Amino acid sequence: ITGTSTVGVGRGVLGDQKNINTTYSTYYYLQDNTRGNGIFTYDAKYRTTLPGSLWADADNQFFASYDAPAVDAHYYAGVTYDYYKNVHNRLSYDGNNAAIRSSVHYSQGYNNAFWNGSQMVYGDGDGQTFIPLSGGIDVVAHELTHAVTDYTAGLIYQNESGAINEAISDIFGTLVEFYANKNPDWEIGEDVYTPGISGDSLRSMSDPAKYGDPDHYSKRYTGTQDNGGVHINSGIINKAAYLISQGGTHYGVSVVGIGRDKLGKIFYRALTQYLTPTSNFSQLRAAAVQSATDLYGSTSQEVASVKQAFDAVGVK
Amino acid sequence: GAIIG
Ligand SMILES: [Ca+2]
Repeated sequence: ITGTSTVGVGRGVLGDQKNINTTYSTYYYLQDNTRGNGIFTYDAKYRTTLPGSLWADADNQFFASYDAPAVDAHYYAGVTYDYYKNVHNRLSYDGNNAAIRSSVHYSQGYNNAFWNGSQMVYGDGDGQTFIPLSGGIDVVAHELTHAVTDYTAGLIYQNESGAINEAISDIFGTLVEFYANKNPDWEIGEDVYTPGISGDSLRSMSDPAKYGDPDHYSKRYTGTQDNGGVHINSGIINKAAYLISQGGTHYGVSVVGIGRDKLGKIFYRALTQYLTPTSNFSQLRAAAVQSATDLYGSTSQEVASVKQAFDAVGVK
Repeated sequence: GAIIG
């Protein structure tokens, strides 16, 4: 909407106070004009019609329980925008400052969140498996990364290309969590998953097998559930990314770690310059090797570590 | 469905 840029204040899902960029015209709307062509957050009102209503508030204060998922969806979209712009020189998900739209309160007790090809959508969770999913910065950044993928590699959401698609989202969701630097880790969704159970998460990149996901190509899932295992076989790529960054020995193969920033540069270049809609795991290895070659040189430690990490997870 | 299946 047309109005003047304002700064509201509220509390997120985890009870933390934060400022949010709003727009004033009669009401204060969750419309952040400071980033690209705007970040817009909507109320789906427990229905499944999308996007719903642009979030309107009478006083620019967002401390109600009902407001909390909207505060975090709006704020963490801003953090994710900042990461892509400041770290990768990418202006929004399309590289041309496309408006970022998110809807919260999707459906009733909905235990998921997703990018739908047009916008982000967050359930509130059922209070047992999840609390409102926008409370997790890694969740927000994971799903916005699907938009980046849509505009770049376009990895088809099935089988190995779909597992790469998922892993790319887990990788950048985690790198955004480190960028924001609040309780960062190599786990996925820990801030919103199972409020009654401490220390768990949806997936682990450092040890995918902790939740039964494969950490080696020889343990890959070949069935048809989950679009051919896109959230299962992502563990093989997540483990390789973790090893590239942090190093370690895995199934007797040693990997020299090169750190998170170089991991992000290598995978961002692979995603935007080399991967295609049908890339498989072997092609991802080749794309990552070539990306590290471009950035650091064919004789670099970085290239050698990429090779070691894919060797360690059984991907040639 | 996307953060999980
Ligand atoms: Ca938990």
